[PDB]
Amino acid sequence: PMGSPYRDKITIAILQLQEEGKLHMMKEKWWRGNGCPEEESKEASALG
Amino acid sequence: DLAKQTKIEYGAVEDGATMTFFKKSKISTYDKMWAFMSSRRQSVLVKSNEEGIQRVLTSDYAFLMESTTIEFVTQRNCNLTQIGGLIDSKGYGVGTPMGSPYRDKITIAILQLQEEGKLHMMKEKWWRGNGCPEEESKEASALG
Amino acid sequence: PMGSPYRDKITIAILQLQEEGKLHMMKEKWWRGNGCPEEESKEASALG
Amino acid sequence: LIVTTILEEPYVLFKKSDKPLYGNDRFEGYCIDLLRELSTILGFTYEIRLVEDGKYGAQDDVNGQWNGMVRELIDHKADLAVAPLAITYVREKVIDFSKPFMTLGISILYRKPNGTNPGVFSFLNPLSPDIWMYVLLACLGVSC
Amino acid sequence: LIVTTILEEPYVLFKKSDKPLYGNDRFEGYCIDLLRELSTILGFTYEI
Amino acid sequence: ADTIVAVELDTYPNTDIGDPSYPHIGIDIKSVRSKKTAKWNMQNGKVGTAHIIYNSVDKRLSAVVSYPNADSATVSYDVDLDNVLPEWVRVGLSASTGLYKETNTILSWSFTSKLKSNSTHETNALHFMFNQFSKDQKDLILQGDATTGTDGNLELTRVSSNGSPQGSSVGRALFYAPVHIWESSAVVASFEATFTFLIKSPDSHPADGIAFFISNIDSSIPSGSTGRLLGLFPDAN
Amino acid sequence: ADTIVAVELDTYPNTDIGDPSYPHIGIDIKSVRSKKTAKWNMQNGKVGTAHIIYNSVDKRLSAVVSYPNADSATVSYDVDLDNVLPEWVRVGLSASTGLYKETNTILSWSFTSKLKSNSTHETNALHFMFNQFSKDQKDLILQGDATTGTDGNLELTRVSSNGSPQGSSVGRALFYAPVHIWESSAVVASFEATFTFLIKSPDSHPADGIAFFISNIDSSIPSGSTGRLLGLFPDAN
Ligand SMILES: *[C@@H]1O[C@H](CO)[C@@H](O[C@@H]2O[C@H](CO)[C@@H](O[C@@H]3O[C@H](CO[C@H]4O[C@H](CO)[C@@H](O)[C@H](O)[C@@H]4O[C@@H]4O[C@H](CO)[C@@H](O)[C@H](O)[C@H]4NC(C)=O)[C@@H](O)[C@H](O[C@H]4O[C@H](CO)[C@@H](O)[C@H](O)[C@@H]4O[C@@H]4O[C@H](CO)[C@@H](O)[C@H](O)[C@H]4NC(C)=O)[C@@H]3O)[C@H](O)[C@H]2NC(C)=O)[C@H](O)[C@H]1NC(C)=O
Ligand SMILES: *[C@@H]1O[C@H](CO)[C@@H](O[C@@H]2O[C@H](CO)[C@@H](O[C@@H]3O[C@H](CO[C@H]4O[C@H](CO)[C@@H](O)[C@H](O)[C@@H]4O[C@@H]4O[C@H](CO)[C@@H](O[C@@H]5O[C@H](CO)[C@H](O)[C@H](O)[C@H]5O)[C@H](O)[C@H]4NC(C)=O)[C@@H](O)[C@H](O[C@H]4O[C@H](CO)[C@@H](O)[C@H](O)[C@@H]4O)[C@@H]3O)[C@H](O)[C@H]2NC(C)=O)[C@H](O)[C@H]1NC(C)=O
Ligand SMILES: CCCCCCCC/C=C/CCCCCCCC(=O)O[C@@H](COC(=O)CCCCCCCCCCCCCCC)COP(=O)([O-])OCC[N+](C)(C)C
Ligand SMILES: CCCCCCCC/C=C/CCCCCCCC(=O)O[C@@H](COC(=O)CCCCCCCCCCCCCCC)COP(=O)([O-])OCC[N+](C)(C)C
Ligand SMILES: CC(C)CCC[C@@H](C)[C@H]1CC[C@H]2[C@@H]3CC=C4C[C@@H](O)CC[C@]4(C)[C@H]3CC[C@]12C
Ligand SMILES: N[C@@H](CCC(=O)O)C(=O)O
Ligand SMILES: [Ca+2]
Ligand SMILES: [Ca+2]
Ligand SMILES: [Zn+2]
Ligand SMILES: [Zn+2]
Repeated sequence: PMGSPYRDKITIAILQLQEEGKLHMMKEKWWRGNGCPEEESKEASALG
Repeated sequence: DLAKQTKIEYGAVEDGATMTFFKKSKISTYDKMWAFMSSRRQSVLVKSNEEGIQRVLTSDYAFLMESTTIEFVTQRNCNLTQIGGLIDSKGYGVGTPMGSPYRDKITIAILQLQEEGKLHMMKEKWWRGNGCPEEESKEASALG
Repeated sequence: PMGSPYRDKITIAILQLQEEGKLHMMKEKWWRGNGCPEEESKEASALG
Repeated sequence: LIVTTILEEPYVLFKKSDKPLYGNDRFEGYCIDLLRELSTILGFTYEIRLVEDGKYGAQDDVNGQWNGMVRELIDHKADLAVAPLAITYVREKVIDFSKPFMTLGISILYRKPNGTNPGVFSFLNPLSPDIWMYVLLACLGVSC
Repeated sequence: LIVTTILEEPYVLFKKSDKPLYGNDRFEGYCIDLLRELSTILGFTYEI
Repeated sequence: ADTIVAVELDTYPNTDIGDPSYPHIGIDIKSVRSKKTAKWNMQNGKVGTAHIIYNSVDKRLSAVVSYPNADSATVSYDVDLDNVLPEWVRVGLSASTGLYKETNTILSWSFTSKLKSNSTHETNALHFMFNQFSKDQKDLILQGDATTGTDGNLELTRVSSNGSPQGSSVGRALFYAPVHIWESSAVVASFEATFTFLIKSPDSHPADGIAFFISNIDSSIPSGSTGRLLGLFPDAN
Repeated sequence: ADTIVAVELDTYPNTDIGDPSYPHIGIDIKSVRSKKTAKWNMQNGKVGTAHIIYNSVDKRLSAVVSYPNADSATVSYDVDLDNVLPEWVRVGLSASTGLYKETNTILSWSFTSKLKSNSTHETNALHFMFNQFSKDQKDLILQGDATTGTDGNLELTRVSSNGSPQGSSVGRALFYAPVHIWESSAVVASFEATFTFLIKSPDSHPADGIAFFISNIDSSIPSGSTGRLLGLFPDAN
């Protein structure tokens, strides 16, 4: 809210998590899903 | 990769936030770099970023630094590049003293400059890409 | 030594570390060195 | 106000002019042109001053004190820190940052390896230079 | 809790630096990192 | 940067930055771009006998370097240390190596100043005669990667892999006590030295040179001085 | 308590702590209770000439003081400097007063040690000759309330109250650099001194004596020394 005693406590706390890397660990925990098998997965090409 | 070869010297800038990240890190790869860099602490830790540029141009040195200054170097020197991805994410804050009335008024005035593109029109001006061979664009390689 | 009050304290303690995986984390911290570039690194073969 | 800063290309750098540059005239770059626009919005008067010790800011962890622009802010010598002063965990505890005007990332500056071109006698490469003689001595031999 | 150890890489080895170190911090390797973890869980001083 | 004046016994030819085409003696005034140079024979691991005077009644800064059965390297440049070097200074030795190998072993070092209360009013001194550099010599502020002891020697290198002198290493040997100079009580202090050294060949075409500086009372190894900058200068101009 | 060996030129009888009924030159081995004393004449504002040696060819720790047209007080006590005083020292001057005032102006000071690198082979030295104490003499670690400058003088009292030097004042004048002694390369370290003082008559029974010590490398004013403790002792033992 408009002036809170919990902004600066979290502002320091978010900076701790990306220093430890846990904001990157939780990033790779949810956004990483199936690899979405790429366009370079030809494996066969009968010329048509 | 870069933590596991002592063939290439690598350091950072002294009194800076790059080596402060490695000084306080506890993950195995980045502490291994700080286990490397703490030994030859004078040999690899250069004084400013400009000496961090120049000792890559001369020696077999790989300099750890920020992305937004690599964006200005590699658009000027077309033999240097950004090896690897972003290690972490940080930002440039307009620093104010502890408990200031100008913290919030600049917090307004940065967001106002960002929604109307002023913080992008200035970055396009002062980084001035200049033309540079970007890549061979690794693909099929039609014989000239 | 031949009968110690510190065997069983470590016997439980070693089992904690491989459950957490730190015996594997310290394994990959020291035995992993340079990749020793493999025999499948041909890159050129002029026929002689 | 008194705005501390530091030379770092292309953020803050001296302006190229022959005249006896006065006050704020000698400075040009990104971060002062940021502060040229922050001064129009908030309606104040900045007055650029360098950092004295020439560092950014770091904890000397012997006396537990600070250097650089961070020490310039805690002692209230200069009111802003419009600079490439990054946002880290150990700096936010002692001074107050604004929101970022730029997003960073730590990475590696290193030389591009030189891609020596496959010069115009490239098609002789798939056989060794003694085998091309052995074929030539064959068609000079078998024909005889 | 006197710990008798014998120098073999990469298990224990001397920590190289500019300034010479003195005591338990002279040593590094796998078995030093193991004995730190045993001293963290159980809780005991150790003299190499 | 610290204002620093040295007498470089440089061994790497740098026609880039003003070192001549040969291994030389050189005399530096606040710049690695020297003032005078002279040819020096540069024999292998042998003894040393170098010497520096600066008598302000003659205002030359002469020097010689002598092996046995060799010749003197007279590099006397006319410079006045009135205005080019601070009031209270800190003398000492500087050595370096980089991308090559060479030995930087000092075996003895001395000094003698005599500075003018009112010229015949019993001039001061700071004479010392370190022939026997010991293990825990605590009147030296040896910086860099410089060591001492293990013999009567001053080993200004990371050394002792059969002495193979471990390239890209910088060593300094700052003496502890200051010396009044500027002029101010005028500057007739004929400060002598003796700079016995042993530059042994590692069979490597050995080249990065030893120095003898006169720095400010506060110094360090500035921002990388391993190499052609030769242990003390920050900048190559 | 720091280990310290001094030569008290005590200008005040201290009968409670072993100083004799007469003002005296003394000698100290970790004790304000002196080993050996001798009668000193203690003239008014005049000058100076003191001299202290210890040659281990004779192992006598001697000290002499002479005004011009006065005698000499040989107070030589054989003491073994092997074990009574550490390897590395920090020599200097010490002076104090208390409840009686006196001027303790030193106006020149020297020192000359010579310790056996290998007895013939070019022993070490630390010769200096401070005849010209400056206003900003930055090779003195002058402690306490010692002053300097404003003339060629070393004023080891809070002075310039018309030369009535503000009683219960104390000021030490430690030299900046350490000296090798203990034995280790045995103990012929014939340290010399020359200690030209000035003790002005305050018309107030001039009193509390000047010293010349050889202390530990770390030192300060011990626990308050304005008086009988003479500037350098914590206790009266
Ligand atoms: C019995 O009743 C006592 C009541 O007097 C009582 O009090 C006192 O107790 C303290 C211990 O707690 C102890 O004090 C000593 O007194 C010494 C002599 O008195 C001097 O000085 C005192 C100042 O302390 C003055 O108050 C006196 O009047 C007298 O000095 C006069 O001073 C003026 C100055 O303007 C002169 O003009 C006068 O001419 C002079 N009159 C005289 C000399 O008759 C005192 O000196 C002791 O001080 C010592 O340390 C000080 C620190 O540097 C220096 O002053 C100096 O070093 C002193 O050393 C003594 O100095 C004497 C010269 O004054 C010399 O004999 C020697 O150099 C040295 N003495 C010795 C023996 O070595 C100290 O303060 C006394 O016990 C006592 N004071 C007395 C008697 O004055 C007692 O506790 C009661 N009980 C008992 C059991 O006695
Ligand atoms: C992109 O394109 C550039 C093209 O330039 C390429 O980058 C180049 O990489 C080169 C790496 O070699 C670098 O080379 C310069 O070499 C010359 C040649 O002289 C010697 O210089 C050094 C030693 O003095 C060595 O690094 C050189 O390799 C060469 O010496 C040989 O070194 C052998 C190993 O030490 C040695 O074997 C033993 O050595 C000892 C000691 O020397 C004894 O001799 C012993 O008996 C030997 O057994 C060889 O004998 C030795 N041979 C000779 C003839 O000496 C040189 O000019 C330079 O180094 C000198 O100059 C610098 C200038 O400051 C000075 O500081 C040094 O101390 C040294 O005196 C270089 O090393 C090129 O500079 C560099 N180019 C650029 C622009 O950076 C890249 O490879 C390309 N990228 C790709 C392909 O991806
Ligand atoms: C199946 C048919 C067999 C025929 C038998 C006869 C074969 C006899 C051949 C014998 C040897 C010939 C090749 C030499 C070896 C090549 C490797 C090399 O290092 O050379 C190099 C130097 O460039 C040269 O010098 C190449 C030689 C030029 C002559 C080629 C004549 C064509 C063959 C005659 C045919 C005529 C018709 C035949 C009869 C009707 C080439 O490589 P590069 O590209 O320069 O790399 C450097 C580039 N860079 C500097 C930028 C980095
Ligand atoms: C019966 C049996 C026979 C009897 C024995 C007889 C004795 C014969 C024994 C021979 C022994 C072998 C000696 C030669 C070795 C060469 C290999 C080498 O490394 O050098 C180089 C060869 O590159 C060339 O330059 C080749 C010459 C041009 C090619 C054209 C020749 C044929 C043309 C068409 C033929 C028409 C066919 C018509 C058919 C009817 C490669 O290295 P490089 O980097 O390029 O070096 C550059 C050198 N240069 C600077 C000078 C250029
Ligand atoms: C018909 C004639 C003219 C053809 C050319 C000459 C022939 C006979 C000669 C020239 C060089 C010779 C080769 C030289 C080297 C080797 C490697 C050895 O481990 C096996 C034999 C082998 C593989 C030889 C086989 C025969 C060879 C190819
Ligand atoms: N410019 C950074 C330091 C250098 C870096 O972290 O790359 C800062 O001021 O925090
Ligand atoms: Ca050189
Ligand atoms: Ca006394
Ligand atoms: Zn040179
Ligand atoms: Zn006494």
